[PDB]
Amino acid sequence: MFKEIFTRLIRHLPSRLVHRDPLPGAQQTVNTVVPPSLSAHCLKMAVMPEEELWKTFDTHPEGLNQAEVESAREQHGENKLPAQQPSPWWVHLWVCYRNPFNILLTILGAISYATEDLFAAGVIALMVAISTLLNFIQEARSTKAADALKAMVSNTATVLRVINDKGENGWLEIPIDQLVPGDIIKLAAGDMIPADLRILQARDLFVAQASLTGESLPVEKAATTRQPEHSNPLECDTLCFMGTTVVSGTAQAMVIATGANTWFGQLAGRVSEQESEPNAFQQGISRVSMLLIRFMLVMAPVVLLINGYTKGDWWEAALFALSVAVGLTPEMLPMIVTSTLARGAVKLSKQKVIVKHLDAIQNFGAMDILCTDKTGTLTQDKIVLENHTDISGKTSERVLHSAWLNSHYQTGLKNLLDTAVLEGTDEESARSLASRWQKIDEIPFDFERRRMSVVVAENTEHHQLVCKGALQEILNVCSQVRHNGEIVPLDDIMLRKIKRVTDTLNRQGLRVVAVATKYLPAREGDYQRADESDLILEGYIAFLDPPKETTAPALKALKASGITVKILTGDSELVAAKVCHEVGLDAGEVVIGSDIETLSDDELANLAQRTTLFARLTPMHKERIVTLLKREGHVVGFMGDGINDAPALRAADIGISVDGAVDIAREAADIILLEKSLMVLEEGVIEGRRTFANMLKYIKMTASSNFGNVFSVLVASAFLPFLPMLPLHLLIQNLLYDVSQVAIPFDNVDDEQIQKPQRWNPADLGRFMIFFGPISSIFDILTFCLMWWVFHANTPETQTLFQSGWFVVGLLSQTLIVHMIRTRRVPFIQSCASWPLMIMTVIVMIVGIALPFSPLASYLQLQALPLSYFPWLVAILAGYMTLTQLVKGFYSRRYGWQ
Amino acid sequence: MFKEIFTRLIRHLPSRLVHRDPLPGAQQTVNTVVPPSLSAHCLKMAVMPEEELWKTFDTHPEGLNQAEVESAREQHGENKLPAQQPSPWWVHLWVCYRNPFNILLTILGAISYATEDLFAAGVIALMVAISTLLNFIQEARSTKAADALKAMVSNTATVLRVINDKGENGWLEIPIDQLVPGDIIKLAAGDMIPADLRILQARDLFVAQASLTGESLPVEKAATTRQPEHSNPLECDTLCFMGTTVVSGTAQAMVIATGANTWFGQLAGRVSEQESEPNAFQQGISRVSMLLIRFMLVMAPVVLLINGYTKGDWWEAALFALSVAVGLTPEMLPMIVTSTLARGAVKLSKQKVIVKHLDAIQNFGAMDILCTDKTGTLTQDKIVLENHTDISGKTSERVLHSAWLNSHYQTGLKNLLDTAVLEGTDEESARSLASRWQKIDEIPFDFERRRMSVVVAENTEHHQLVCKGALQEILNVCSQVRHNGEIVPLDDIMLRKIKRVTDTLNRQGLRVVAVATKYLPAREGDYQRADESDLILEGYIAFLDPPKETTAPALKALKASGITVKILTGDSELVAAKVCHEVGLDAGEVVIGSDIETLSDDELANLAQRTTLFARLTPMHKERIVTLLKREGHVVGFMGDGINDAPALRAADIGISVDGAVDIAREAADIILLEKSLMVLEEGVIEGRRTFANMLKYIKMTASSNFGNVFSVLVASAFLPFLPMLPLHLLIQNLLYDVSQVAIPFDNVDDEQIQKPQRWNPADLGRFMIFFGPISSIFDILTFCLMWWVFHANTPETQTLFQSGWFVVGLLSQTLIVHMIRTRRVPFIQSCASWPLMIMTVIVMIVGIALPFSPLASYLQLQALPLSYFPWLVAILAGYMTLTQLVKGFYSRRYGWQ
Ligand SMILES: Nc1ncnc2c1ncn2[C@@H]1O[C@H](COP(=O)(O)OP(=O)(O)OP(=O)(O)O)[C@@H](O)[C@H]1O
Ligand SMILES: Nc1ncnc2c1ncn2[C@@H]1O[C@H](COP(=O)(O)OP(=O)(O)OP(=O)(O)O)[C@@H](O)[C@H]1O
Ligand SMILES: [Mg+2]
Ligand SMILES: [Mg+2]
Ligand SMILES: [Mg+2]
Ligand SMILES: [Mg+2]
Ligand SMILES: [Mg+2]
Ligand SMILES: [Mg+2]
Ligand SMILES: [Mg+2]
Ligand SMILES: [Mg+2]
Repeated sequence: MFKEIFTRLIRHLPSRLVHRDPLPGAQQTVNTVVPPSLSAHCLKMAVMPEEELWKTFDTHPEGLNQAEVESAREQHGENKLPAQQPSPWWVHLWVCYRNPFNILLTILGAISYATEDLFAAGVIALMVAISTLLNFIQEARSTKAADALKAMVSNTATVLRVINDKGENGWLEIPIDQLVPGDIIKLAAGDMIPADLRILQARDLFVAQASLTGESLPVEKAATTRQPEHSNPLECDTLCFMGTTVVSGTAQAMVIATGANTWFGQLAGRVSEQESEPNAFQQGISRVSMLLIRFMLVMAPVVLLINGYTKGDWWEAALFALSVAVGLTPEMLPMIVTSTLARGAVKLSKQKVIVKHLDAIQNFGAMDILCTDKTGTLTQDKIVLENHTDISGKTSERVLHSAWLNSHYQTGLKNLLDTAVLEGTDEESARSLASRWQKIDEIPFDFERRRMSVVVAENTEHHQLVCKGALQEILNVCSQVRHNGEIVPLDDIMLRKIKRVTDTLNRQGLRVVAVATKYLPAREGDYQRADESDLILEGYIAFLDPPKETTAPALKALKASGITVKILTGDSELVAAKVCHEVGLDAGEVVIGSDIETLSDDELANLAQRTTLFARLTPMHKERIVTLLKREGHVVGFMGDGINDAPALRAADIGISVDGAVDIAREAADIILLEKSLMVLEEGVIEGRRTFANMLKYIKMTASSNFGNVFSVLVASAFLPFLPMLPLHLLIQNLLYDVSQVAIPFDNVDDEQIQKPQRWNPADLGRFMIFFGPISSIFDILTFCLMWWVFHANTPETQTLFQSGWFVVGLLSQTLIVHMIRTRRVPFIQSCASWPLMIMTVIVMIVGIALPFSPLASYLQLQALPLSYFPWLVAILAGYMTLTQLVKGFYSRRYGWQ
Repeated sequence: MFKEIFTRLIRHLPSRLVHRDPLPGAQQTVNTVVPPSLSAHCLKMAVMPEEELWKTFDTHPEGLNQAEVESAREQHGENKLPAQQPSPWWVHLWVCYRNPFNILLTILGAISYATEDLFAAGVIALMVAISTLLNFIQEARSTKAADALKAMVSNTATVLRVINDKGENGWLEIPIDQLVPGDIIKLAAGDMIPADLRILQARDLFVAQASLTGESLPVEKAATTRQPEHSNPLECDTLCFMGTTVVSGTAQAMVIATGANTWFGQLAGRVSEQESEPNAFQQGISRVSMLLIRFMLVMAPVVLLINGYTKGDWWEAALFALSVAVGLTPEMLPMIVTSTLARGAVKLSKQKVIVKHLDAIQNFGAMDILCTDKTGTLTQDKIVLENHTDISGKTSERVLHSAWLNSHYQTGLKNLLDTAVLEGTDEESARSLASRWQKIDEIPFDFERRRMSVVVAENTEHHQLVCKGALQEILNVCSQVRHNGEIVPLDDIMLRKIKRVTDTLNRQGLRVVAVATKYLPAREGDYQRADESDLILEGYIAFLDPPKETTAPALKALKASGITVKILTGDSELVAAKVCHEVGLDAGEVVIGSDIETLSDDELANLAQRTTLFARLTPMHKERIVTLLKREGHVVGFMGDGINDAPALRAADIGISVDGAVDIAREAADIILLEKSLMVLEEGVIEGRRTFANMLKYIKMTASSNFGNVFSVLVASAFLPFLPMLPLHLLIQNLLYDVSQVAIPFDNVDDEQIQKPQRWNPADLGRFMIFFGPISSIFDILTFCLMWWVFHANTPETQTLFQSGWFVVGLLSQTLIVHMIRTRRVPFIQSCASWPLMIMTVIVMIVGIALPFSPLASYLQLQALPLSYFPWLVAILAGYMTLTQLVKGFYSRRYGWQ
């Protein structure tokens, strides 16, 4: 325990490949007051006139040429966090070369084989150099390939710039990282704010400043200040901050700060600390490395003492001990992780399952609860039927026109209703209505009201207040009904008639949306929420969106694989239960969102496991239920692409999203699907499990044989009067084994280890490496005895034959046990291996067997081999390969292979 | 030269692999003289009592043991046409060995090389044997693989038999070719009759005998005859014949005749005559062979005369002539065709595009018009909404039960409406209705009436006549309307109201189905079509089946590839036009099927090219329009799976069907999709186009080089005083080239030759072989000159050096030209080749190079080679390989590569 050196002998993968990005835009709204310097700077930056910003920076409303932009970027920096910047390649090569084991091995080789055998020191240096070069090349290629997927789904911003020749403007799109202070961008509806901005012109813009303050309701933004005093940096009504979204309207602005110099960085303390959080993966890797280093430190010094006490060459004994123990170095773990996860990431990218950071694969194949939504996931989102009826039940042709205006003079996100309404009316009426009315104002949508209104006028006499929304949210405010072509007061029986007729319209999959209007005199101020009072109800619009064809087979496959699907919707409870019944899902009993509001954590944690359907949920309920569903040991995934599902994605253990959605919903995600569906997800889960199934095998088959070799050396070398194998032979054996192992990430996995949500136990290695280690030791000692007695050996004068024989038999045994302990079934007749692995094994086997009979054998302190040794070698190899097949039965009976 | 009959040097592929099965069940009802013996036997069969058929055969109503069935099958035969039986493998080996070219070559080798060297004759025999053995193995393996896909979609039949051999009945399903005479089978609705039957018990069975008589109406089938006199073999009312389906009811019969001893065999004359029909493929395969044989007889005798006049060994000259000319043999075509089509068929089988006979691939990648049907191809075929309303527009709750009774007492094919109605009622009401009523009779469905009726009684006092069908086909009969709870007479305005309300229900995608009942007193006879008079209308049912999600991308992909899609529906003309608009397909103007009935052939031919939609079509219109769309030369495909689209699938140039359909629809089809969709078809069309490209390449890149070698020999053998290459070397060259070419049907085809509905022209082989042939003769004569002058040769005592050099350079030039005349782009940087082809090329190259420097070289009359010809070999090879790249430009600009 403790041993601060043990934390320095373990290298770490970069924090961009294994850790979730710490900056979603908001993260945690800490109570850090921060020095008043930044607040004063922001307040100063929010008061200068338009002309001052012209000269403070080099901004020009015609674009920035390709020369000034580079100079300004180099002067200031880049729009990236400090932790997201890759390291230089030469530093990467250097850090992979100063490993303590490698440096000690080189120093000890220089000490021992110098005064008489300088060539041995040279070849030792060559071997360590080639090993570290192989590791560096593999890791560098994998980490370069893994960063191409991160930039393929990056957010974009619309800058003006210059594109073609000169002053051509262009309004081209660039990634948010290629941003420079003093640059002008344009904001539209549903768009993340890249960095701190300064609005120049406005068109009734609204932003959701809830990620920083918690006001929930959107806050209006304008170019020239309208409030008398700001007194705060977050309410200046003139700037913008990253992490927020644009809810309504369009505007233009110019950036004033980028990188870590903005808000949410040093102001929120995101860079300061907040990094001492290992996310499971970083704990398992550390535990595995600690186990390996503990076993190495246990094994090495006993062998050192034995070889230093039997003979008198202490330096040689220490070097031999280090050479034997080098096979269990923790330095191999980064290669094992990166070179295997990168290939899985590329294969997933081939199936439109783009993965942002490599760690997501571990949680993507180990989950057992999927929390999705209704629209898009189950339904087509394209409606094929709609009836713009009236209050009595007749086609009106007035409700449709009163709903066209509300869906043509609004700048919010378009729905599945607005497109249908725009495509429903004929061209002539649309043109006439467009020519007859002019937009005046707009009240944007916000939750807890569920209602959107727009104010339109025809002439300079009066104004209209057309309105839509859910049926209950207009029926709760309206006061009159236009019945039989005349305005009549709304009494109580008419309220009990609509709630029956429209409830009958439900239970069939039809959604109901009401429409209300109001005549209002000529005003000059700005409207607000409270203006929507005492309107006249006109009618409703009932429409149907059918279920997607590829829904039932996806659910059957997900149930077969062990994943349980739960629906967290925010629609009505009568609908979303018929939809769940048309696709075969067992809705059972539903739970509304009002009951959850008065339940304790213990009650909810046990209620939420037998529901399968929650209706009428606010986002807070979603975020609470997602958190509570992870109670016992489960892994919970949330799939959603709305504008308000920012905390839910981070709260769950995975953040599955969809490409082509709101920017904030993609900035907080982990896996970005390229096509919203459920069959793609199902086919990607299988590959996610399969890729991670190779890593465990690649670790186990490498650790077990090395431990067996170390144990054999410890047991046998005591009686032997000389070193069984010279260290150079061990080094070249390890190098050849590492070369042969490269083809493992391209293996075949049986269809029995993946049809279950798999859980990773790092302590299984310490048992699998003890049960499968001495099996090689028995045959190694048998080969020692056979070469000693049959072939007239154990002569201090002549010993190269013994070392050559053990080298050959050891390489054969090490390389040929891979094909037998990779499966639970009988090999080569039920579960074979992939062709590249066989090809690499054969090539390495030929190279190893042909090395002693080569001109270079004498240079490497090795000699030839008699032709009578081959049958005994084959017999020993076949016996060792056969024995493990019979032994394998007892291991799984104890705790389980996987 | 003609002499088509004299040309018996053309072996033919079996008729079961390239020709459509001549027995679709009815074929053509030609007026052939009926054999009196067969008619007498048929009339005699259907008069015996129940007990006589017990002893006429060995049938027992408990099954047939696994011994009696085998003996009876061996005594009578098998339920298969004589043309669909495989040949013994030893006969296959023999027919591949008696090839006239091979026999003449062997005889001439025996004549020439026997009095001075028997070893030469021995090795000649060995070479020809190994060649014919390779061809036999390839063809046999491919034709064995190809017949596994033909029995995977074979029609089944429910026989009783014994499963445990101790007595358990079983009712197991077997293919219709394992049927033994004297066996009992059970018939259900929608089941083609396997063979001639004998009905034992009946449950109001109906069979559509419209494939042998043309009545077009179902004919009732009984168990004990009720008609007084038969007087005809096709109206006995007790027997069944193959080719006819079961429309309604269930029954149990016993087979009497199987195989070619049935009706439709010697009666319809299917086996006798009507065999001389080449289906395009059999014409191109003949013309290509004719061209090859014409060139061979043009080239051989001139070379024979030259080598017999220059030298004096006439036998050697003739043997050399045949050895040079053996490359252009027509015997290699069957291997080229089968071994390349079988792999494509297997790959299609891997994508659920199962192909019945191998010729369908040629017409599956060359079609430019696709004719399909609305339901199932565009809609999901399951309804998500339905309204069992009343005449005035209210939920009647009475029209539903009057529909449940009809949908619960029918025996015909189930529809999308019946499943919903059976699922659209609560369990209690269903149980009450089932326990209250009883079934009496049933009038089946038939076209030209478009309705179904069932007679149901509750107490023995009266009955009911609940009827279903189209709105116009029921409103044309009914006389009263149950309105406001009282039966009111129907008048004219009530007819102009329904046809407006229900036409407003259309234009939205809703289908309308009416319901009518009638109160009828107690009867004892059988009802007919005319009893449906003066019914009381109750209401209609409007439902909606939504479009399938994967429809628009499929249509976009099909339009990209050039496959124009046309709709031939049999539904209303108001619906099926909104459905086409929802999926994005253009409709324009709609053509009703009544207008087509009064149009000539030319007007219909020039009209059906710009319609894209046909509404309200009877099957005769479907067949006529399908026939008349092949006017210009286009290829027309029909997709359909109904009970009446039997002649349409055969009239079209390709019978695309769907697995799981009616048996008659599958028995008259070429491709059986395993999943109804428009994306599986699209992904299979590309593979179909791609396999034919590989076939064309494999044909083209073989004959041109051989013609080049023949021309080179003809040019250069005059002045040369001895044979440039001994015949054994040429034979081994051809053998090694064939071994290298084995891997061609695994190649990569560029995505430029398959983006158009390609079509085949056999005359292009007589041009590509003349343009690219002599391009190898210049380098061949240059190599001759270089070896003669630079290497001090053409001494009539030492000549093996010349033969060795030319053999090596010729093998190199033949094998290395493949990789550049296989694409139009620049090779190895824009379009590479598949790895197996490269591996085979490398292996063959190594074997060819190492052969002269081998101990066996002296046995084959071939010596070593000095280490100075290698640079000249490499230089000339590179020059020849790089000249054709520049030459390739002028070829495509003349008539086109493909
Ligand atoms: N632009 C909008 N933003 C938010 N809510 C909207 C908007 N337009 C309509 N609504 C209504 O507000 C409620 C919020 O539904 P929302 O789209 O957030 O649901 P969800 O959680 O994504 O799931 P699903 O829509 O599949 O049931 C619904 O009643 C919806 O009809
Ligand atoms: N069992 C039935 N057999 C045949 N036609 C039926 C049957 N039941 C109802 N019909 C009606 O008879 C007509 C024949 O339609 P059919 O199923 O043959 O069309 P189709 O050519 O396959 O094309 P579509 O996709 O429009 O259905 C339709 O009006 C259909 O509603
Ligand atoms: Mg406003
Ligand atoms: Mg949503
Ligand atoms: Mg965006
Ligand atoms: Mg070992
Ligand atoms: Mg009847
Ligand atoms: Mg049909
Ligand atoms: Mg069948
Ligand atoms: Mg040649």
